[PDB]
Amino acid sequence: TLSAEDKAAVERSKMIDRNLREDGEKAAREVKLLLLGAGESGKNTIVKQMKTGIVETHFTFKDLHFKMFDVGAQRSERKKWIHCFEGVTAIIFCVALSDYDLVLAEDEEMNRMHASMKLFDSICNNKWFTDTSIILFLNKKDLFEEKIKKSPLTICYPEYAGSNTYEEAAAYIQCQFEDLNKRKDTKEIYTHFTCSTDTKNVQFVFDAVTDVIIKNNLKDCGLF
Amino acid sequence: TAVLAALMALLIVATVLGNALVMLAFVADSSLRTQNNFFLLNLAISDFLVGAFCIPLYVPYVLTGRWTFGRGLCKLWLVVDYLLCTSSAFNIVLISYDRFLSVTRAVSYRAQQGDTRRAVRKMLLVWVLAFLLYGPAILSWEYLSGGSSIPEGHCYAEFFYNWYFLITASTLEFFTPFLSVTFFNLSIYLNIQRRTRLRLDGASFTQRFRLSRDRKVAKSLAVIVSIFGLCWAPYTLLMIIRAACHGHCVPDYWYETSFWLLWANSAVNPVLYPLCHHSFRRAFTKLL
Amino acid sequence: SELDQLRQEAEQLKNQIRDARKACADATLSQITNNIDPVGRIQMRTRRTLRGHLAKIYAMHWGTDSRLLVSASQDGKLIIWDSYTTNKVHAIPLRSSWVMTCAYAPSGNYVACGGLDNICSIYNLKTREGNVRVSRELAGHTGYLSCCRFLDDNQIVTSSGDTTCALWDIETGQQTTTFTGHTGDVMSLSLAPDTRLFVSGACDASAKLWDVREGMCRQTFTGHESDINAICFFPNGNAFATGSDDATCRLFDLRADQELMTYSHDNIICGITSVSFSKSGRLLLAGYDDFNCNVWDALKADRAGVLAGHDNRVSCLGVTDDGMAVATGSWDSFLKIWNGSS
Amino acid sequence: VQLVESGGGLVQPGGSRKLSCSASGFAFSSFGMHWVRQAPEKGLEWVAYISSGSGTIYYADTVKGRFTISRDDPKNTLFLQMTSLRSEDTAMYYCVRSIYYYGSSPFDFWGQGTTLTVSDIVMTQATSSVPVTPGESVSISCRSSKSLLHSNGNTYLYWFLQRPGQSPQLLIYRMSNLASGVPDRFSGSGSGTAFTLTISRLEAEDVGVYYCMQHLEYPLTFGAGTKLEL
Amino acid sequence: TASIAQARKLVEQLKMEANIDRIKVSKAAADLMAYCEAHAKEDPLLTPVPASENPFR
Ligand SMILES: CC(C)CCC[C@@H](C)[C@H]1CC[C@H]2[C@@H]3CC=C4C[C@@H](O)CC[C@]4(C)[C@H]3CC[C@]12C
Ligand SMILES: CC(C)CCC[C@@H](C)[C@H]1CC[C@H]2[C@@H]3CC=C4C[C@@H](O)CC[C@]4(C)[C@H]3CC[C@]12C
Ligand SMILES: CC(C)CCC[C@@H](C)[C@H]1CC[C@H]2[C@@H]3CC=C4C[C@@H](O)CC[C@]4(C)[C@H]3CC[C@]12C
Ligand SMILES: CC(C)CCC[C@@H](C)[C@H]1CC[C@H]2[C@@H]3CC=C4C[C@@H](O)CC[C@]4(C)[C@H]3CC[C@]12C
Ligand SMILES: CC(C)CCC[C@@H](C)[C@H]1CC[C@H]2[C@@H]3CC=C4C[C@@H](O)CC[C@]4(C)[C@H]3CC[C@]12C
Ligand SMILES: NCCc1c[nH]cn1
Repeated sequence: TLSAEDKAAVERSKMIDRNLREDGEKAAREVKLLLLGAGESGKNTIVKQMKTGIVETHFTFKDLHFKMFDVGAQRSERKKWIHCFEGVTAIIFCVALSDYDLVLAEDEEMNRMHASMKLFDSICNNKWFTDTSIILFLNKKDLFEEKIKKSPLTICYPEYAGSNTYEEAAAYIQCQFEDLNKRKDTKEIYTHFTCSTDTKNVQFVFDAVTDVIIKNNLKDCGLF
Repeated sequence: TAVLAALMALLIVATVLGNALVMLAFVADSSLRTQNNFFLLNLAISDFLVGAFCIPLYVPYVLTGRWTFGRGLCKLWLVVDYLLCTSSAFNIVLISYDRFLSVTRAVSYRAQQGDTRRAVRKMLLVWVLAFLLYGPAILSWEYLSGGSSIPEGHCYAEFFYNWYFLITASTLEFFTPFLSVTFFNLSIYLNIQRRTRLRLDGASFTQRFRLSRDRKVAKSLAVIVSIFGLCWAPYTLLMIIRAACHGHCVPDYWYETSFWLLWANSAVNPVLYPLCHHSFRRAFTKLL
Repeated sequence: SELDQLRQEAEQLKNQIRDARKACADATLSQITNNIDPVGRIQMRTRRTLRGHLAKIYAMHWGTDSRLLVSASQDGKLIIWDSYTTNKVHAIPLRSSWVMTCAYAPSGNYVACGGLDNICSIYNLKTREGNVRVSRELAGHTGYLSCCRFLDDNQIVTSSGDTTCALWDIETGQQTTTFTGHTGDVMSLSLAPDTRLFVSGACDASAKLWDVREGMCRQTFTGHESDINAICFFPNGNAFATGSDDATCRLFDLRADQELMTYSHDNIICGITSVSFSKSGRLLLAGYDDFNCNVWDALKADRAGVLAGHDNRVSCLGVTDDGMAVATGSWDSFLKIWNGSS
Repeated sequence: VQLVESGGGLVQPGGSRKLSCSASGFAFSSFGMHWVRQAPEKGLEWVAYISSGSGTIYYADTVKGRFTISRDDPKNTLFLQMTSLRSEDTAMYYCVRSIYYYGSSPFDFWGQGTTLTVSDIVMTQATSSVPVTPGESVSISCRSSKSLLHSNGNTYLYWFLQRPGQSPQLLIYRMSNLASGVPDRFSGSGSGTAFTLTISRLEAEDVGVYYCMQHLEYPLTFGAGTKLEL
Repeated sequence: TASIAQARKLVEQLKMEANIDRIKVSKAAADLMAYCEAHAKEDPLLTPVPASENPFR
């Protein structure tokens, strides 16, 4: 019942549908990572190791393509566009361990570590990331070790009964971030200690992403 | 006597509406378009036709003891009954194989998920291969072996007492599928346990929850292998055993008991695969 | 001293405006339209389902021929649909997949889109090469692009999350006029039928009326309790409706300079994403977070009907210029075309 | 946009020849392609069609089974493999691009053509020639055996102009729309089976042969052509 | 002196908005009601057209 040109137009639509599926299949093999964190928290240094608006980074590790998105330039309201990132494979959060005793420049009375905790708590407990795992990077571990000898953790945590060793101090901070998670059953937090000279950070992301993908696959296949 | 009629009617009620909800919830929700969701639909359709066509038509054969629907209609029933049961076993392998690729080829599994063209190709291959296993053999046995040894009033396959054909056909119908399902559901368990071991070493409530979830999957995988084996092995073994002794060594009432086990599997399947699926339960509550 | 005195004068001016609006609030629109008969029950069926987007649809816009429409999704694809046949006319791959808005030029020769990349990209649909190409990228906003609307083939107005709206000269790529005054992210804008004025709704829960040529704010409309997400002019240009996160729609009048009617229900507790009017303006269609589109009686504030055909947020909707059909876009990646039957 | 044909020349009867059409300056894979030939001192005759993506192929009855049309999208080349060539095949073969979507303009660009020499809706243009003077309005009539108005509202009638020494150019597509780059003085009017092309304020460039083509169904057929002379 | 500069602009803007002519709400309500009544018949969504006249059958 279609005319000669109508059949050609229908055939053109089929060609478009074929190309949309190929683009969807190609985009389905990409791992989308949302990169978050405060200023001077090693967020830019992580991108170097991983090799005006949103900044996108592309890298490949062991036949796996990663798309990392930086939204630090967006000074607008977060809640108006944070749902656009619903469905990312994982969220990479960067926290500077050396900023445990430092004070935020803008407020001049708020500790930097507490500022990261508020940012981590809001993102982790956000309604759009209920089932989204978080990869936690604790940067500046070498500088944190030096600051521990001079300044104890009591400045950041008044109610800290632990020792002043590097291992105990670093482990206490890791537990504090993981205690901020309220969706313990639906999401998991992967914590890593990074430095400027570290080269295993990309391996940690690959291992953490593979675990998240497998858990999602088991959920999709009915096992989970 | 009336007790048997009630049980057979109850099996029809459970199988028909049980597998109808899966088909209804498939249409109702537009997000159930993954390859795994189509495979669960294929298993539901195969079992739905068992409770709607095969079981209702076989009731007179039990209550009366003789087939009164004619020889011509008997061949239709035999082809359909063997096709549906075989397709049910092949869908279980297809589902288990799909779950095998979710843990081994995890990256490609997520990418290829949602491609309906891939799903439809695999679904059609299941039905076509199910038909070729018993379809031609049932129809062409009488016309190539000479006469028919089936007495009037009885409706069963021409190879009912054959010994060489039953073991050959059952190997491709139950023996190979059972080992494939056992292997697939064992590799999944090994990967999950191995992956959790590295996670604990690399890294509270989250760790305890993950271990508990793995144990829940371990029981889920064991039931899938056990139920498939429990329903199918007795009848498959009895067919080979009874063929050698021509029914002398096997009690008559044992054959009927094992005959209905396979049809019982078509009612358990809605409970196992679709109900335990995360997405199908959400689509179930939307309808009810 | 000087700062304290000035901010006191602003409070006096605000009271002066509030008293002026109260002086002319002799009657209510509800009282005026009490006598007229209701529209009855509005039943619309899904005539078409547009499939092919593989992610959340964030925006749609009808062309002026009431047959072609453009939709934007965060799969990085702009698709132009033939709504009569469901044929895909074009598929434009976006450089940035984080699109939040799309616009169809009234001439039909151009489409525009943009999102978190802070860029409004203009695409040429009528090229001798037979493909859609980027003709202009409008840079200058320091926040995400929330809405864009063509005035003609050379002018477009954009609203951004940097609290400002801009008027652009497409040929030169420069914003001729900047509209400042919102204290929050501007989420939407609507053009008046004569394209001499436009209203914008921001996250400061206020709607401002802007003069395109003069470039200043003429009037400010308040009354919402949360961020305004959607805005639409009345077909005669003398009123507009807004939709906010407070589960309410309000009808503001330009000449009376105040709210005339509120469209809310006790069952509705979700935010509003999109608003539009029917051709005569008697119906107000609003998209909601609860996966539904509610058709309101504009004059009597009665819920005339419900369009329930999506399994996720209704992110956008639009009514054709001839008024024949309404399209709804959703986060479930589908577009649906609705109209009633006799 | 360019379309260059090659491979034509004098061939023996019953022989084989391969015609090539190289495309540059446009998205070749997005356009369907036609071969149209024109016998010396005769009108246009459609030969073959291959769609975008090579999924659909049509041939005229006079060449079906002997001609093969193919395309090379990466090389942007259109091919016409000819076999068992007869004296009836002596013509200039034109490479024509045509894209099909809502509001598109098929047959908008033609190639220069290559000459080969060998050793159904009826479209009627009864008026073979029309004496004209510059600045005066001229009307050209076309008729069809079947109604070109489809049930979707389109009337699939096309108007072409072939100036002396030049390839045909599209003037009016779907009986009313004006092709890109064509002066507004040309206007197409029609109804059912009778169509008129009106040329207000005729100029020197408008002198040429005018062809009406139907695109209602395959095979596409041309009218005899009406020549305008001063 | 950023706050004092912003204060002058905000006060000046409020002066422009306070000097506009406002019509009665009843007058504005009547105009909206009149426009809806006049264009009611040419609204397909309000009054659905016969299936023969519906492009989206
Ligand atoms: C819904 C539940 C109850 C279904 C249970 C299915 C089984 C357990 C029931 C349903 C049909 C029943 C069979 C009906 C007919 C016969 C043939 C008779 O000569 C021996 C008993 C026997 C073999 C019954 C055994 C039990 C039976 C197979
Ligand atoms: C004896 C047989 C022929 C009776 C009919 C059974 C088969 C043919 C019927 C019964 C249930 C039907 C299915 C019900 C639901 C769907 C989902 C829909 O999205 C595609 C069609 C599909 C998959 C139908 C295909 C045909 C179907 C499988
Ligand atoms: C791929 C699968 C679905 C194809 C299934 C085809 C089936 C349904 C068709 C194809 C061949 C048909 C059979 C052809 C011959 C006979 C013998 C006759 O005395 C009874 C009908 C009967 C038994 C037909 C039953 C239905 C039948 C088996
Ligand atoms: C008794 C005999 C005839 C039963 C035959 C069953 C076969 C023919 C029927 C039953 C289930 C049906 C399938 C159910 C679902 C789908 C998915 C749909 O997107 C394409 C058709 C397809 C693939 C159907 C193909 C035909 C099908 C396989
Ligand atoms: C004569 C034939 C029917 C006997 C063979 C039966 C078994 C071995 C056949 C029948 C159905 C087949 C499956 C059908 C579809 C697929 C999907 C494909 O991507 C992987 C192989 C896989 C999983 C096949 C594995 C082998 C299989 C299970
Ligand atoms: N080959 C399976 C036949 C059967 C057994 N039970 C019911 N039907």
